[PDB]
Amino acid sequence: GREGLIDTAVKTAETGYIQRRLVKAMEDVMVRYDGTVRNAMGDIIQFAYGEDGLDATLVEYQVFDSLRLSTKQFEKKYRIDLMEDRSLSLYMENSIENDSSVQDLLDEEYTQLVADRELLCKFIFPKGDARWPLPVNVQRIIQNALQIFHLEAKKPTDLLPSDIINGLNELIAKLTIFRGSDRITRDVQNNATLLFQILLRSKFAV
Amino acid sequence: SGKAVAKEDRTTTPYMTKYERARILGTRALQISMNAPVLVDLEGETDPLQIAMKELAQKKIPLLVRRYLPDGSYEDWSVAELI
Amino acid sequence: KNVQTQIEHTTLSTVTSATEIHYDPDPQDTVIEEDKDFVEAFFAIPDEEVEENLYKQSPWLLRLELDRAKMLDKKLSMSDVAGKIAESFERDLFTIWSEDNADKLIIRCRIIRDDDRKAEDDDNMIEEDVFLKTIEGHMLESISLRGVPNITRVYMMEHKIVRQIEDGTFERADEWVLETDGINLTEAMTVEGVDATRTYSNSFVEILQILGIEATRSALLKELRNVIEFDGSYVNYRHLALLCDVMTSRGHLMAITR
Amino acid sequence: KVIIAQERSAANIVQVFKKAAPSPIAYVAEIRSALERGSRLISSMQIKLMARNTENSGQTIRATLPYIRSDIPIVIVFRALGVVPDRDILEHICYDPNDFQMLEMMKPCIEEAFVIQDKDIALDYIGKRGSTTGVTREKRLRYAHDILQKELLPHITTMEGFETRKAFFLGYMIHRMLLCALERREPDDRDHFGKKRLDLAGPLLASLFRMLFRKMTRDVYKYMQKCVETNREFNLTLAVKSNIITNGLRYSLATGNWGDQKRSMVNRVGVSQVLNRYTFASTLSHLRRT
Amino acid sequence: EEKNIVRVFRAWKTAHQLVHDRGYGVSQAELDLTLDQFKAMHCGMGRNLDRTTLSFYAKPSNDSNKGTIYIEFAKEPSVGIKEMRTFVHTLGDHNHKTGILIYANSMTPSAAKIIATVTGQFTIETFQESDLIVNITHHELVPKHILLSPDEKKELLDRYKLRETQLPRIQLADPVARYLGLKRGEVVKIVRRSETSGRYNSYRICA
Repeated sequence: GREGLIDTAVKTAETGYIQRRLVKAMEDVMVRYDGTVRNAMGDIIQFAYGEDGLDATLVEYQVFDSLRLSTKQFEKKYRIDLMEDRSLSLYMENSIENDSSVQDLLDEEYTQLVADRELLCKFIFPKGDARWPLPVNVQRIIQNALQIFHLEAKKPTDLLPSDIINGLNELIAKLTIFRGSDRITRDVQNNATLLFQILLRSKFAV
Repeated sequence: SGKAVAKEDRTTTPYMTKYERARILGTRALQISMNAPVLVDLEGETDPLQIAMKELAQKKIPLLVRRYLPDGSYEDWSVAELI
Repeated sequence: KNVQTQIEHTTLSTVTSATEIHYDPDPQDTVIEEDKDFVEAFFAIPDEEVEENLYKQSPWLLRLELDRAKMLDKKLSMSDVAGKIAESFERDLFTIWSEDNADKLIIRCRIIRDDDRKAEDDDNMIEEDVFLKTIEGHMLESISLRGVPNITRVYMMEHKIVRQIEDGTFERADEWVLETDGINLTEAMTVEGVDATRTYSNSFVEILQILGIEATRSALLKELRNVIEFDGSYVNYRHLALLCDVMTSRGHLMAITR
Repeated sequence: KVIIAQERSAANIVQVFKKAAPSPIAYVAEIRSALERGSRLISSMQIKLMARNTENSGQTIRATLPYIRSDIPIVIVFRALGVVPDRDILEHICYDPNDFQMLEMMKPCIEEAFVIQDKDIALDYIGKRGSTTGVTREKRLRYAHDILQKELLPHITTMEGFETRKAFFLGYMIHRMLLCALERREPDDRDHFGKKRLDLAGPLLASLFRMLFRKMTRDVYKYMQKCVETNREFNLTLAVKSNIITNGLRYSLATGNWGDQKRSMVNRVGVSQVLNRYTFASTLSHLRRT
Repeated sequence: EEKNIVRVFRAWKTAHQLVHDRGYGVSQAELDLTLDQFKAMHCGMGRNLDRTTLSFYAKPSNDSNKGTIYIEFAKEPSVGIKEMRTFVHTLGDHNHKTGILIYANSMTPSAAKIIATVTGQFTIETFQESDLIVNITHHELVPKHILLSPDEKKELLDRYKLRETQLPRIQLADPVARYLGLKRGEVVKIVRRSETSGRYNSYRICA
């Protein structure tokens, strides 16, 4: 007993000593109005706000459904075709078209070209894990959301495949954190949110 | 060595920062507390700050914010501009 | 195990008992003290040069008991053990070992010269000795075998590594891994294993000298996680991230002392 | 006020106590024993061993012999008691058979005395107090003898004709050492306690009293000089200062000092704490602290 | 036994590989050379006796900028004024921007200064053997750095309005500096396999 009774006598002081160390070397840093963290002298230490660009305090570990999935079942979740399929037409309600003229058939394979360039990379970057902390719980904004409006399977979607795809493109390009353009300065931004992005094409793909 | 920046080509974020809100409300507080021209129908308050907050909500409060860049240049923002 | 025992100090660790000094006049002197002797006689009988450009010189016989306690755990023959000695001392020593059929496995190491030029800077009068003990220091410290100078004993533990499949799924490829016990690397990937694309260490000091500077940042991040996570620990990738960039943001590794 | 115990050393050991490995030495033999006769206790010992620098030389052992000055190989001291001839010296350390291993280590030890080589030089290599003095031999010899009768193992006996007794102890000391480098036992444990002693209100009020009387005999001694000169008459209670320890204990017991308000600055804090009469229970737990 | 021979085959996975990377031109044939395919092009008595003319050249694709680099071994151990200043005329004869000379082990101070002195715009780099004979570039922990034209250099100092000093430095003695052959002042963009969220780009200069 008298061991964890002195090992508690230490953590009472030492712990404090080590604390001041860090502070006395990090007071220097802070986030400049440019969207970058810099030294006293201006010597810059990060080009984001923490590589992410976001405030730690507003974040919720999240999950990538689209990762630990078998290619075989991947296709059974996102991919769509006219090959002995056309099962969605049972949901297109109200209003099918039907199929109208090209365009649609084409949007459907273009969405997956990018939802697919995301399945391969990652990985090629992330080991195997899936749970990672992103800003804004998306898995929740949809529930509750199916509380606010409800509507069950019985009610098919008054939407349109040509909308949800525009929906994003217009509201991912609203998620800017590095301003602005200022061409090429739009690059630091395109991939300073690239991770958060593959989420929005995985939980809102057609 | 300043440089000043174009009220037309502003870079920084259109939204008002965690810290700024805190500084503005701090600033008008002192102002009004110092008998000053209050810019919104007095709701019937007493607290030189709880009043300033009545102002902020209606974005009817003076004061602007000069945001110094690393360069040495700056930007000026209007409380009514900000978000 | 090919590698397990292919990257260890090794050197003269099998002897540890040891070094004996016997004075034997004629090149055909012995005694014992055991058996042997016979083997020595057989080596001389083959008179394939006994005389040699020189003759019979080497009144400083020295013996070596190689423990079969480390002869099994590390694939070592007796013709190798004393097969690389004379690859760093010219011909100043003549080794004569025996087959594995022996019960003690011993190896001799004589010294010949005279009539040598002798000299210089520093005389030696009384008495053929010191110069000896000194030689031992180098012998026992050099050095054949995949002994990565400095690299002490190693270990092997199954590390549950996660891999991918052509399927999609991921699997837990329980592969083996060695756990060093001290510096250093560099001559450590030169090995046949090994593996260069993945070898790791605990001395950033060195990782900066032998990988990248960017590399060494990742090293910190990882080495700090392993400090405050096991177990159940308040981690934020952000603040950890920042400490690292501050350390490796001006090139050299800026320490954070009191 | 309540005096409070203390736990320093033990003395009279007989204590391995090693270290490593900055490193400089390798294997010590502290003794710090000293009478003990009823107060005094100033003195130490310690002796080295070394075993580094694979280039220098063969692992050789030395000694210190307080309070001056440097390192002094062992054979040098046996040759300074009454045992100069070799062999006999080893008899005090080890006992053949033997067991050359434990002895061998001597080789390097003896070599240090390959110049001694009798009794003259021995006492000679001892001129280093000090504050610059001597001149030179004869004097040096005298100092050596004094040391052997007060410094060199001050307990045992401080008489004159007893140098054959201190001849074995050293052998005994270094007997222990050898047992550890050869790895034949284990370095004594400083944890005791079992070996440390508590200095109650007795041995404490000893070292003080003594440290105030020896000034008596000094302050008065000076008075005699002034009397014999110009004065005389003889003596009488004319001197014997009254305010010498009377006031010289008040502010030495009252505080944690041991000779105030003299210069004695850093003189270990008391040990003198006020009573602490919060609860009866407490009072008692105070008259039993160290 | 012939261990010190095979051990150099890897000096062509640490060399012809060291190109692009940079931007020079090397044949995808000289990058997929197996253990024996190496002994093939090189005809040595044995068995052993190797050496010969181990060391060739190469051309770039970046068109202008100039000029060209020369890979050249030794293979003479310990070097060495009797192999240095004497192997520069060659470097001035075919005209090259710069080249490499390797060694093992150690190099004398004398033959280190009496060179990079009249070299002028050219350069002597840098490596040796029993050291960087395995491309570190290929390492979980080592992100790929890519060079920055002087034009692109001026970009950063605008978009981020900085000074050539206010950036993340890199010591010369860095195996990745030496590798790409950074000189004091150039600026190297690196794309970090960060998280981060994303693929965060960092930048660094030299010192």
